[PDB]
Amino acid sequence: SAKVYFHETFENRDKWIDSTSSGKALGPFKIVSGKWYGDANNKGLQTSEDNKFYIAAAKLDEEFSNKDKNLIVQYNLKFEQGIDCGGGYIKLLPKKSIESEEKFTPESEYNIMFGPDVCGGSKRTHVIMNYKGKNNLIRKEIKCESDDISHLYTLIIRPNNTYVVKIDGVEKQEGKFDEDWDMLAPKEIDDGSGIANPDYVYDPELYKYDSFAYIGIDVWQVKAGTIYDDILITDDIEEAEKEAKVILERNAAEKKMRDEIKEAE
Amino acid sequence: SAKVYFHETFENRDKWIDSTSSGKALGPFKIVSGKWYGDANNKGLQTSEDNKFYIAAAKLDEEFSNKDKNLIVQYNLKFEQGIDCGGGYIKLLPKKSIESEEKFTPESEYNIMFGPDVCGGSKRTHVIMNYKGKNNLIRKEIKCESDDISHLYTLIIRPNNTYVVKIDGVEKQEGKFDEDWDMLAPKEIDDGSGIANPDYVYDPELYKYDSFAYIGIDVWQVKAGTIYDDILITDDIEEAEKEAKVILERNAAEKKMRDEIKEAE
Ligand SMILES: [Ca+2]
Ligand SMILES: [Ca+2]
Ligand SMILES: [Cl-]
Ligand SMILES: [Cl-]
Repeated sequence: SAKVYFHETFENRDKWIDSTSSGKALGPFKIVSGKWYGDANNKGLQTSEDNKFYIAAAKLDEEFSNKDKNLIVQYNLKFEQGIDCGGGYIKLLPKKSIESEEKFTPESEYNIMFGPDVCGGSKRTHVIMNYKGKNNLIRKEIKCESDDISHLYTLIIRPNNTYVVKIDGVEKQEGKFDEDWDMLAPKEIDDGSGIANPDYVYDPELYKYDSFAYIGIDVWQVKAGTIYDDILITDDIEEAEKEAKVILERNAAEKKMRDEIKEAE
Repeated sequence: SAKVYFHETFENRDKWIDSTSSGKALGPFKIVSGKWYGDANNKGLQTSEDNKFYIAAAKLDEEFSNKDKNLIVQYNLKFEQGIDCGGGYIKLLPKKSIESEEKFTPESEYNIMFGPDVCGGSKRTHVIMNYKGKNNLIRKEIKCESDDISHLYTLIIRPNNTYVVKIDGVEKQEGKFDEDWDMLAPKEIDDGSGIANPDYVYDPELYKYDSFAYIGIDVWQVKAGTIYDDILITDDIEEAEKEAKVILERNAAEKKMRDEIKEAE
C-alpha cells in the first residue's frame, strides 16, 4: 500500500556525500546526539563549524514521480545553537540534475526547496517550486521557528494542484499552486511584466515533477549547530501522519530535557 | 506645507505618451466617462481593445526623492469590464532608465510597481520594490478587488523603513521592508541560494529612492476596459487622506449608479 521513498534517521551519514564540485570552503557534518533530545538512542546530522557552507546530497531509495499521486515531505529540524543566520532547508532534485551525489551544487537544478531559513529579521519557511526553468517563491509568508528545540516541517502536495504546509502537525497554509505562486508569470521578476500576461495559461500539473532522485542540503551557517533529525518522503498521507506523532512525541520529551539543562545553567 | 508631486485627474491624456520602444503590439487608450460614474464631468483613462498591451508614460510635476521624507501613492482604479486577466498597476521611475516618456517599456528600470493585477485565480495588489537592480515581490499576499466598481489603492512609505497598504481607505497590510521582502538575498531566486548567506546585511534605506521622475502604465489586457480614474503622489499623509475622502464619495455615487444600471438588466 504505502510507499516510503525515503526515511533518514541519521543513525549514520553513509548515504550522504559532501559536494566535491562547489567552489567552497565547506564545513564538516557530524552525527551528534544533541544537547537535548527525546530519545538517547536517537541521532541526527549537525553542522559543526561556524561561518561555512554545508552541501551534501543523498540518493533516494527509489526514483519516482508524484504524477497522479500524493506526496508528503516531512523532516524534523533543530536550531540547537540559537540560530542567528543560517539555513535549515532541504532541496529535492531530479535524476537529470546531478550525475551523482558529489556533483551537487547550489546551482544544481531542484524540483522543490522547502524548510526554515533564518537571518536577521527574516524567519521563513521556504516552499520554492521549480517551474519551466524558474524557482518560484511561495508568494505567501510562512514564518519558521527560531528557538532551540526541534520542530517538524510538513509539506503536502495533492494532484488536485494544491498544497498544505504544517509545522508540528498544525496546518499553517493551504491554497492552490496557480493562485499562491506566480509560476505562470515567468518574466515578472526580470522583465518588469505583470502577472496578467500572454502565456498565463492554467497548468493542471504545477504540482507534478517527472523525476525525484536526490535529496540535498546546502545551507550557509554563521552559528553552526543546526541538526537535521529525521527526514521522511512518502506518497501516503496517513503514513506521514503516522510517523509525525512519533516524532512530535519525542520532541515533547526533547523539550522536557531542554528545560532542565537551562536551570542547571 | 504639503508637497504634491503629481495629481492627474484625466480631463485629458496629454502628458501621457504611448511607448514607441516596447517590442509589443499596443492598443489605444481612450478618455471615457465609464458605464457608471460619480460625476459626469470627471473622466478616466481606459484600455479599449482586447488582447493588447497598454503602455504609456508621463512626467511628474517635479523630480524628487523620498529620502528622510514621507511618500504616498494613491490612485483609483476600476475593472468595469468584469476583468478576467489584466493589470492593474502603475510604475514609478527614476530620471535615468528612460531618456523620455516614449522610451518607457516593461523592461525599464523602475523604483516601485504598485496596484491590482488579476489573471485567473491570481488576484493581488502588487508592492514590487526595486533594490540593487532587481525587482522584489512583497512576499506576503495582498489580495486586490476584482469587481466592477472603482477602488482606491493607497501605499505609504515612511523613512522608518516601513510601509502600509490600504484599499478604499482601510489598512490591509502593514510591515517592515527588511522582514516582509527578501531584498537582502538578491541571488535567492536565481543561483539556488537561501536567505541566510554571507552577504545579508541590514539596510536602513530599503525605502529610499534617489530619483522619482516618470510614472507609467504597461499592462496586458485580455478583456480591456480598465479605467484609471485619479492618480495622486505626495509627501504628506494628511492631504492624501484629505483627497481620499472626495474620491471615496465619488465612488459611492458611482456605486449607486451602477446597481441602478444592472437592475435594468
Ligand atoms: Ca532521527
Ligand atoms: Ca479623474
Ligand atoms: Cl519560499
Ligand atoms: Cl508583488
